[PDB]
Amino acid sequence: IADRVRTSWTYRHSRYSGGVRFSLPRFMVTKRTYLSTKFRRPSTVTKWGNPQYTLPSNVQREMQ
Amino acid sequence: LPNPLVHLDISIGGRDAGRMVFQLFADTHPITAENFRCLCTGETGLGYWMRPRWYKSTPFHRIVPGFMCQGGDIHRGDGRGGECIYGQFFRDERFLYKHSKRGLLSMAKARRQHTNNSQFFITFDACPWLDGEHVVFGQLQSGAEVLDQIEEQGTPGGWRKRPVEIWNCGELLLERPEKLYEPSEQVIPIPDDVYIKARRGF
Amino acid sequence: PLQPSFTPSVAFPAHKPVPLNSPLSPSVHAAPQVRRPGSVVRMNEVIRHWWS
Amino acid sequence: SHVPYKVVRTPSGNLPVYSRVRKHGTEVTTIVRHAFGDITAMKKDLVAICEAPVRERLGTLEVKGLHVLKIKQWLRSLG
Amino acid sequence: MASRGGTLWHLKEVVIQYSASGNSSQGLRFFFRHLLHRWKQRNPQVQVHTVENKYEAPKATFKY
Amino acid sequence: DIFGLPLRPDILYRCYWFYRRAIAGWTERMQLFKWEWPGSKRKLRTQQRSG
Amino acid sequence: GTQRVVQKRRHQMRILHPAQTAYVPVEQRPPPIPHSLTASSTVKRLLNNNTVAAKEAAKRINWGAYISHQRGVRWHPQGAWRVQFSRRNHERNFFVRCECYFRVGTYGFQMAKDLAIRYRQRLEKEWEELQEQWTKLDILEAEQRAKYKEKREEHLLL
Amino acid sequence: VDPNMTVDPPAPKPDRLLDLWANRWLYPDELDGIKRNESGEPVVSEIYDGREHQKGSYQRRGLTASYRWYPDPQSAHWRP
Amino acid sequence: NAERGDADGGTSALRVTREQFHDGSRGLFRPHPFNRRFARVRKPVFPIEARNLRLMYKRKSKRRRGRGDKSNAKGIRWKHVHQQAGRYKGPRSRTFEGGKLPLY
Amino acid sequence: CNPQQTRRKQQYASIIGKQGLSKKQCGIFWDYYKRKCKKRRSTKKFI
RNA sequence: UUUUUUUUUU
RNA sequence: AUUAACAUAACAACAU
RNA sequence: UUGCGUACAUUCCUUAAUAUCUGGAACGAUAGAUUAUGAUUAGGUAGUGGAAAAAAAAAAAAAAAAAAA
RNA sequence: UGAUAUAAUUAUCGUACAAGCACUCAGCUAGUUAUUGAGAGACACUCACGAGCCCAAAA
Repeated sequence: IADRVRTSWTYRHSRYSGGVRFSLPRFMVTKRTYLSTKFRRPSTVTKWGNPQYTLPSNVQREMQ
Repeated sequence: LPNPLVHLDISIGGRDAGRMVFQLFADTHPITAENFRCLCTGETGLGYWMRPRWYKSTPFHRIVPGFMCQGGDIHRGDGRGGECIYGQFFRDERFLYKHSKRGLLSMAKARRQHTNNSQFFITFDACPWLDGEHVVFGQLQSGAEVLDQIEEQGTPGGWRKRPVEIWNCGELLLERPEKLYEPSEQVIPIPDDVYIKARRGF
Repeated sequence: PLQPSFTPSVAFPAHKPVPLNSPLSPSVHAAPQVRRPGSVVRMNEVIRHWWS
Repeated sequence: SHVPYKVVRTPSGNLPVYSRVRKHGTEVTTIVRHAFGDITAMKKDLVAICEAPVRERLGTLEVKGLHVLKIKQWLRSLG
Repeated sequence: MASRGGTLWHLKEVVIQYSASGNSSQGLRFFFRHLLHRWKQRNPQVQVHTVENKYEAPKATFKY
Repeated sequence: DIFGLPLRPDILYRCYWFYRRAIAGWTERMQLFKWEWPGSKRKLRTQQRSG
Repeated sequence: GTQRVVQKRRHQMRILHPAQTAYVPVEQRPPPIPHSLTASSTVKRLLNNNTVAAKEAAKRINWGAYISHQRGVRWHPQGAWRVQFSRRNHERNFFVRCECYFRVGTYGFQMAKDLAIRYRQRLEKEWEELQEQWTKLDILEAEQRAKYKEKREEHLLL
Repeated sequence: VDPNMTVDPPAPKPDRLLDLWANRWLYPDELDGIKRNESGEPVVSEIYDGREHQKGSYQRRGLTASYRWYPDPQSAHWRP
Repeated sequence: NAERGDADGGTSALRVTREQFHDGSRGLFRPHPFNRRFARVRKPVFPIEARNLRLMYKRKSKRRRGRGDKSNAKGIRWKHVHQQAGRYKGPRSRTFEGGKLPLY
Repeated sequence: CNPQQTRRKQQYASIIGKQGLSKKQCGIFWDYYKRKCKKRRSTKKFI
């Protein structure tokens, strides 16, 4: 809760402890099974995730 | 009190060029003025490196015709050096004056913000684009024939044709450029002296 | 908008007090009110003050 | 009255205010009990008066430092 | 996202499974009354469907 | 003074739990010790001539 | 049973007691000094040092300039005026947290103050207006709902 | 690439300052509740013009015409 | 008095009904706090039940020794390495001082 | 204190959230599932 | 039945 | 009827 | 003479602070949506402290919730 | 094909390394407990009442 941990004498009660802040980046990681990419990447995708081709342009056009 | 009047003797290729005289703006730039005057007079002793903080026998590492000429390095004399009386670096000052005159003095800066040192440079022509980036604290009063000769030793690449070094320094014992804005009084709740006193126990 | 099909309903501003005369005033100086099982005062204050 | 809060006296006829000493005589504070009404304003008043911080416990009002006398006399004026 | 000059979207269908009695679905329930209608209008290019399930935790599935 | 008091769940917590714990009584859940089992006391493998 | 004896101190044949003060009624209470001032070092040392030089410097120091007669405007040890305006709205999904700062080195001691004041004043009104619009929006929504229900009943009647 | 290009205009003046600190821009429907004077400008403008308070503030939110950095002499932002 | 609506778009003396709670039929949906179903916060306060009672303060948790290295438990190494293994951790006395005579 | 408990919990969790499960279907969890269903049916009981 | 019970008080 | 360790088989691969 | 290679930016983006003193004794409040130039920060054995989780069992609160059916 | 890299664990001043255990997997297995204790300048949570608090065993 709150923005930060209050260390002031005003806030030293047992009622001020606990809780967790919301975080989008962290929510898609916490409590989620991990999946490896090895032996899973298609031929249509480059190393950096960019689209990849599997046919000459000439052929592509002809069969389009 | 009257402003300081420092002088510099330049030697081009081992030949006595002349003697230039500058006037420092102590009134407006006390700290800045003080720094330069102490370095010129050499009344502070050694430094970090056990070296004397004196401009005597220092080369000019940069001479660009029509733009400016840099110098003041005491450590190496190449450019990658400098040391103020206060230490390594000192905080900047209010940008009051512009760069619209020939012979104006101003401190140098490093990649960082607050990197002011002994390193200064004399402007050869108006430099509007330099406004706000540098602090102006001095003005040439006499000896433009020496600056004219010095300008001849520069190149577009910042090269030097002949050696240029300061022979002798010292202080003489006996119109201003444009302004960026209009200074006005301010409310000073905490006295200045208090800041000093705080650092010693009180 | 000027002439709706019904009388709109809106509560008192939560960022302001309430008249004492109103039955919904949890203030100590509130006027007497004859209530019955099921009567609840403005919870804005009550929830904030769960012990007083 | 001009106060949004009131204080209830003890059966014996005493104000609900006491002291508190903890950590081998190194944390001395005051305790206020039996507080009704608008306590948010009360805390402001207290802090203002005492020139000391105020903590809001679970059914009790603590104030830093010993201000028992001050509190008592303040309360008596209000009635 | 935008593609080909903003004439092509990726997101197609969104299915949301919630419950009408579970406490954990309170947020979803709330959402379904205040922001659902408001959200839908802004994104007419995306189909939204809801599925009621009593004895099952809520979730959401996305189709691209 | 009975029906017009502040709502204090904190107190109720304790009050509620009290009765519940009381109701429990005595539980017979018990586990046996090493010595409570029926067995001997002699060793099984002496240190010499057997790694 | 067991006995719990408390320790006591003796001094000049008198039982030493902690410091205590009486109550002094005041008709009007002046504003306090901002706490933020203490976050610096000049005042911190002043306070931590109990000496005649400190006590003399205190007198000279002008404390009245840092006081602001405006909610939401405060002093910062950074040498600025901080503007605070925090509000939440779950119904409309709107949350605002102003963290505006007015630097002294840019404008001045008084200019910054004034500016900050103005900014907070502005924000107040803005918020007010937004609320007033939300009410009419709600009303409109209600009306549309009612008309849709009537149209639905029409089909059942058909 | 047009050699006859002109310098970009200054920073704009938004009508509402709440959007600067809010988590989302106000919708058109919500913007309808904006009070205006006879001149057509917001009435609120009298209190405060709404000028930039810090260097590189509006640029962070993307209210600027274009993005610029230190290398660009036209730029104005905090530098370490 | 205190019953007008004072709407935007100039001035309008539109009468309104002041109700703390509503069904949304004529305005904004304002459910009562007397229902966990309709609650926005996981941990309500007002609704009284056998399943809602709270301490209003965090409670200390258990800490078992010898449960992972990363755990916030007490020391485990010191107890084993740098310590007397005698089942007493010293003489079976109450006034022991290390050879020297006790205080008394 | 082992991999086995994780498999049992995962299995359990996969069937708990359903209705109309037979005895032959439930398996070892039949008792648990019956208790769950009876517990659930408690809310529908009136005076 | 156990513990506590001001050293101040015009 | 039944998890792992362990045992065998089928399919999948070409900038070689 | 004039040169050049090189280890480490919290410039950019995303997190964290529990032995009374980081602004915060601020703001908000129907129970906190994470501060955009914000200061100090975040290597660690022994020892000490804070916090989040561990699919289960019990409880006589698993239908006042848009649209659709 | 190019570049780069000294299984893990405990003790120890010492990554100590040619020292001690382990082929692999399955099941079991090592800080348990205050009707009797506690805040003691190396760290001590919280509720009620208040110059007053608790009430033991029968019931």
